[PDB]
Amino acid sequence: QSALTQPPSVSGAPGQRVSISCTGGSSNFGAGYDVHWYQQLPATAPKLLIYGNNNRPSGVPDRFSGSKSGTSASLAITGLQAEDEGDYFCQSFDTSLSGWIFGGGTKLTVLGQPKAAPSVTLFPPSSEELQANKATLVCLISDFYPGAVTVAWKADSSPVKAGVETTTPSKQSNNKYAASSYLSLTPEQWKSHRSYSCQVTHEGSTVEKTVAPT
Amino acid sequence: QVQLVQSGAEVRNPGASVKVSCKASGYTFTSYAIHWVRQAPGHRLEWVGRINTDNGNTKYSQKFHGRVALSRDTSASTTYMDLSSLNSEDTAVYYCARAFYYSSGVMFDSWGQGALVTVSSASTKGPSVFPLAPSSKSTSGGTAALGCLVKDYFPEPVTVSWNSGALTSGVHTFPAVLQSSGLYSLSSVVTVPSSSLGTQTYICNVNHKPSNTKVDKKVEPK
Amino acid sequence: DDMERIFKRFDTNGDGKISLSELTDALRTLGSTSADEVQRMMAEIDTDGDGFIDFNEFISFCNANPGLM
Ligand SMILES: [Ca+2]
Ligand SMILES: [Ca+2]
Repeated sequence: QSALTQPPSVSGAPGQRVSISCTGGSSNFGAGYDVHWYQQLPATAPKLLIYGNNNRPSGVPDRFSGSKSGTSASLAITGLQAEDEGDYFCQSFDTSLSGWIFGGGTKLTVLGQPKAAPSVTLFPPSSEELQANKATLVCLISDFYPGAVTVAWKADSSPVKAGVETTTPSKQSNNKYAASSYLSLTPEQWKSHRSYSCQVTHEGSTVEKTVAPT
Repeated sequence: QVQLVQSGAEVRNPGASVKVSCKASGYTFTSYAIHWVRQAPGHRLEWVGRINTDNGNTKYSQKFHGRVALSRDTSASTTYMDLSSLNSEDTAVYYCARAFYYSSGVMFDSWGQGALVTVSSASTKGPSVFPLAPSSKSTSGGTAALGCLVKDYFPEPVTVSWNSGALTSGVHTFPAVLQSSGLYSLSSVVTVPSSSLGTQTYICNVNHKPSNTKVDKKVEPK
Repeated sequence: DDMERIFKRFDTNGDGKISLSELTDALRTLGSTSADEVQRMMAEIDTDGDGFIDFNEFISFCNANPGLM
């Protein structure tokens, strides 16, 4: 693989420890390139956290520690503090592409309230939208904490990635989060499949709602 | 003490171009290369290119197809990024970073605060409203969820009320999504008792002041 | 081949690339070079900017700067 894969989100109570993995390939980690880690706190630019697998610049405590194999890397954070909340990216050089690659990033949440599972409502395309030669599926996600969800659309049992627009989780009044996902289809695509499903993943749990053209 | 200060935010139309600057200070400008990295909303960091501050030779990512160009000014210690033929997929924050060699490689040790570039539509676009028929598949025992979808409008905001403001309880208007086409879309949901579906009329009032458009969509059962 | 001898002489970990550490140890024989100067020359020869000087980047730099060699 010529890209770095990360888990979308991690969470943990203050004082506990979390781990963030980052898997690469023969053209990056296997080609003899070290991994770097960057910390992007909310509303700031990325900051160098770890360079060369496990070296820390002046100002980073030993709570952050890294490891690297020829194919995998991990970032350990012990003694979680509220100031550690943000996004974490791994980085390496890929020789097949001849350029720098970053992982997808991992949103680390330091728990300040109990977890809350998301409520999911799936709306099929309206009969008035199909007459306008359009078809949009609405997957609404509300009242969940931490504010990080993964949405996966599927036609029948096969994944769909084209025509998907997912919101980033937004904090509402009660300090919980809400999000929504939209799958745009043509009427012929909507009618040619037996069912469509919206799968929401949150803290290792999964909710799947399914609609059928009937 | 190494610092990279970038220019402010920019707004462009599909097809125009933009130039972002990155002034360096606190070190020898011509001894370290400057990299450019962009971050789309809800996307990972994307490497744009590298420029030798001294030579100044460049190296671009092929994912731009010759649309980006880097340049440097040593007398001001500033690197410039030009991105022509802009589209809504280019809407992102653009960071500049310094490459610093260590014993076994090189790292991006210092970053700039970032510059937001928004490639949005030049003209106003009114919304299309579609009724979300009432469904009781995910609601409480005696209630049903109905709504209306406000699709493809620009720009923010829109106001959604129900029954001319008489219906206020149970109304959840979700934040809008900025689609890849530069247009916004949201949904407003109301949970009502299912015993009043064949008796009570539900109409969502969408108002888009930038377009001077108003829609009163009646939401009926299937 | 004479460029090949100097390259292999300073690639002390045998990985086919020259790092900043090996280039610094190489420059310590010619004389005294400040940390800021070795950073500049590392960035000049490292064409792909990956952190190392491979053999192709070294030979490409040599016969492009004959006054330096
Ligand atoms: Ca070496
Ligand atoms: Ca190189």
